[PDB]
Amino acid sequence: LSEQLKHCNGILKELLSKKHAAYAWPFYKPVDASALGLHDYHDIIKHPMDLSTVKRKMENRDYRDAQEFAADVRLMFSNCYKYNPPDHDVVAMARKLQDVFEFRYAKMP
Ligand SMILES: CC(=O)Nc1cccc(-c2ccc3c(c2)[C@H](NC(=O)OC(C)C)C[C@H](C)N3C(C)=O)c1
Repeated sequence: LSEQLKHCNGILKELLSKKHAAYAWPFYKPVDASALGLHDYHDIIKHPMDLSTVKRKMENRDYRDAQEFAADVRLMFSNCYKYNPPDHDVVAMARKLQDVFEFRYAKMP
């Protein structure tokens, strides 16, 4: 639906908003494997995702439907939980940001 995609665009705006920045910030941009010294990141995560890539896709009208947008947002969180140890700080942040997402996605018309 154009209405579902519009609902998604709203969710995206909310994910990027400054009020979530204390836990959204690790997800704003792509994981820089070099800069973080993570030599195995790209071996383990075959399909990186981040919110700036989601934003670009949205702006370019690449999502044909809401399901595609959700897939990308969940992919971002799934990569986080797959790559990192379960007691990593970034995992708790992921879960907090995912809750912001999933609540709003469940209310899509
Ligand atoms: C916008 C901006 O400059 N952004 C930025 C800056 C520095 C690091 C990261 C950044 C990016 C991604 C991630 C991490 C950091 C995590 N390491 C870490 O200190 O995280 C918490 C303890 C905070 C590692 C992990 C690979 N990760 C994710 C999301 O799976 C992002």
